[PDB]
Amino acid sequence: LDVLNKKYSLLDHMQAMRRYLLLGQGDFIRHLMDLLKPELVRPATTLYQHNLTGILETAV
Amino acid sequence: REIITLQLGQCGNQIGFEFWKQLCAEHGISPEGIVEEFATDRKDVFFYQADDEHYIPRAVLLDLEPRVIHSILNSPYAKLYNPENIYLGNNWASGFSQGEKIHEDIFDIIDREADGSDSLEGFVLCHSIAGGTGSGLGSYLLERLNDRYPKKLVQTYSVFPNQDEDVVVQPYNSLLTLKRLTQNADCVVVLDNTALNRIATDRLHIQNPSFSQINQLVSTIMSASTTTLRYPGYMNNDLIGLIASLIPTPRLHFLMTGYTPLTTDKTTVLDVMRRLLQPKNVMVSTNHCYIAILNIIQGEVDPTQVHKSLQRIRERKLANFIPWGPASIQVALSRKSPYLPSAHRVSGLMMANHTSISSLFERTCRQYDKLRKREAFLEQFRKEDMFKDNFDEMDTSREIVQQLIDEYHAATRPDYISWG
Amino acid sequence: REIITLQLGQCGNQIGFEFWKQLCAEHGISPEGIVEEFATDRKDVFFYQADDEHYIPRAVLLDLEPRVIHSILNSPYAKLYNPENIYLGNNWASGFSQGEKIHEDIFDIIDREADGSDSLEGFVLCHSIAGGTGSGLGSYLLERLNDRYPKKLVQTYSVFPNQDEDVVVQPYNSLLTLKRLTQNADCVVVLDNTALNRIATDRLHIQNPSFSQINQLVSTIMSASTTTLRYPGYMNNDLIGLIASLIPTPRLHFLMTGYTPLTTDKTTVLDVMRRLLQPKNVMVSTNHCYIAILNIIQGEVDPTQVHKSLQRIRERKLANFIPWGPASIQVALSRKSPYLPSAHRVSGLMMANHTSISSLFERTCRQYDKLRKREAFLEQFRKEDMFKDNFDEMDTSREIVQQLIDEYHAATRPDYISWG
Repeated sequence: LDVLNKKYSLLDHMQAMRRYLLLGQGDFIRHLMDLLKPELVRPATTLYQHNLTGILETAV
Repeated sequence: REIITLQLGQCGNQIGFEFWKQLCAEHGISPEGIVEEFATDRKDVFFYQADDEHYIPRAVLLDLEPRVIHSILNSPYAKLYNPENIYLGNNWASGFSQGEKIHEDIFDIIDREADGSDSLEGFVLCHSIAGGTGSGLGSYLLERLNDRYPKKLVQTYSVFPNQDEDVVVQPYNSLLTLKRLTQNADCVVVLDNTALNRIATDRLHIQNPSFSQINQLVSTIMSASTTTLRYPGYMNNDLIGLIASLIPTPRLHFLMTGYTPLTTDKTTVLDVMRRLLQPKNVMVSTNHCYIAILNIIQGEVDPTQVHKSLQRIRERKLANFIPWGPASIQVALSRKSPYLPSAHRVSGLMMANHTSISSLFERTCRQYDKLRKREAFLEQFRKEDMFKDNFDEMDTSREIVQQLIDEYHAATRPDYISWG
Repeated sequence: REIITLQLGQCGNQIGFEFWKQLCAEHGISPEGIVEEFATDRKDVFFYQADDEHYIPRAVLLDLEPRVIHSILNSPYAKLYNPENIYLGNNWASGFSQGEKIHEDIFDIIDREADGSDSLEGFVLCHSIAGGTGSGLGSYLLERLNDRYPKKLVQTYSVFPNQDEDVVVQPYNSLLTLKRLTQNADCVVVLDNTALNRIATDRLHIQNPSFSQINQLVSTIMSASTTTLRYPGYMNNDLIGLIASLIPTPRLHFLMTGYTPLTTDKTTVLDVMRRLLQPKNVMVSTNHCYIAILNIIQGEVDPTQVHKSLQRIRERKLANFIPWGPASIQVALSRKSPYLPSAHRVSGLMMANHTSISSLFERTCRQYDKLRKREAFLEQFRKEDMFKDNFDEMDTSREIVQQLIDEYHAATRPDYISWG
């Protein structure tokens, strides 16, 4: 358990698994949804991931 | 988003200085602007991020004929802010006319600060109602701000002048200011002078130096009102999401505030909820009934106890309000700030819409009408004269505040499908 | 390839002297012509490789009635160049007529230098628009150079005369010069006198000695514009490959320049990109929109950060230009020079085509038309008289610059399939 939580930092994974993935932080999320308003309200048949990643970087 | 503060009036500039000093102490900020040595938390709303991480307060000080600004000038905290945002009669119409002729350069300063900010959310106002110079000019600026920016929010912190008398013309001035506040503001935070004075004489044994203490009180209240934004959680980390619950209708936008410790320098949340529902913890003065109540808690909280507390206080029915509809209490949680010693770390705030302030307004409506009827108290001021030779703007504001009191009393009834 | 420089006009000879002094200091060159003791880098464009490795500057100084050339003469840097390339009224037509009669020997000097050079790429011009003697003769030489060499490039560095007034006949002279610059030049680097003057009064506290500082500014800009050729990388190590991207159409060939440090005597590239897009770092003054933007960076750069910076600045949309087509920003990288102490080693340059200079031209078009309409400002100069008894060349240049402004405003529109 000692080597797993220091050399690979197992606990940081849980701490970032709530804050981000389970939407546990929300300073991030409200600005994220704000930037993703005009893009996601537009129909997603013409949506490709490269437009998401670049605005995601600014938001994070 | 990003909020700019405006401060005007002598007491307003006092509480603005105290508020900025309180946030500099609260966050990891030196009074030079430098980040502290031991500084996670957000300072990206009221503090510009400058070149040496200098959290320069996003504040615009408006004044005319400065006296207390000189005392601001010789201070170690005169290097935290003032990137030159400081710009140099006690009648409403006097301050209105003076603000009229210099509207352009101060609006240019506002646009300069808007350009300096990347985003914008709101202009929060430090105001003193019937403060002399603050009256009239503050109404003028409020009208200008609502005109130029129809996409932004306006919050007003102000005290209501009541000291049980003094000035025979101030109810006229406060009535005109209230007319402007009703129409040209989006949400109003109301404060009472005699109530805070009585609490200051209560918990302490002072009679004169009330200003120095009331600055602390309003600073604590305002910082508490912003803590969940300043210390990021995830419930209502925007102003607009918080304000949306508090305003049930655009005619009732006045908010009653409290503070759970009257002095905080290990009770549970159940006790202080019962304390907060007692009116001695409430700092703003048929049945008067709340429409909607919100509370914000910051301290050492167990998350199961808040649920069972809500159960028990709900069953005890200590919420002496009868609405006309489905509106209920709302809970919120915030973080206790570091670097500040706090005994009994549990501290709460309340934001509630209560009809009782109508009676206070009615007191002024009685007074002004009385002085209107005898007509020996308008005193024939000249600014009032060429601004309005017939003085029908006072009648207009009387009409509006009458409609406001009627809207209040229609809201008191168990149907609001009928209006007043 | 190999580029020869021509310098004429008092300010042009000033900045040529400063430029050559700056490159002698920049490279491992003594002011005698000798290579320094500690001298990898290319000096094979502007410096002839002489007998003792003497990097003799490939420069031709053109002057008439010399005054500042005497001050050039008594200098330790009068032994770096002058292998006898120096050859000894303030009207356009005066300088035109004087250059007309001695066109042959100066063209013989040009052919001599062309024979002395093994290869050839371009003649870069140091010019002062409406500098008196420089005006007219510079246009004449520009026409001659375009005539004799249809296979070479012409670059023009010049300042545009605006000091908010002075000379009542200079808009006529600058208009004729601009007509010649539009037709007889391949690419023009434009500079503004009042803008550089304002920046000099800004970052420093000078009011008179602006020349001595502006020499440094233009020298730094021009050397920065040539650094990737002088310090060999592999992107656009030819002039023509660099110029090809910058010119979107042969009618728009005026280039806006900046400089990222207003003073450089450890920020990242992301910050200074945001700085460079702010117009206070831009040194040349409906919506005005760029057509094509390029930037050149020289400093301590991490190669991953430039990619993510381009991502973030692209997403932030700080590029307030709307094109009519597909044209976008272009990045470039250069080497920081040795032997020069630089704090905040990151330094950048921008080359962008922007429509806003049309308005500046329009200012002159307004002025000249005004002085044409009143007709008390032509002053009846005799050189202007026998050169053109009817003064229809001014009408011709007015026609051309009107077409130019219309081409500008057609380029502002989101289609350039329509012309102006």
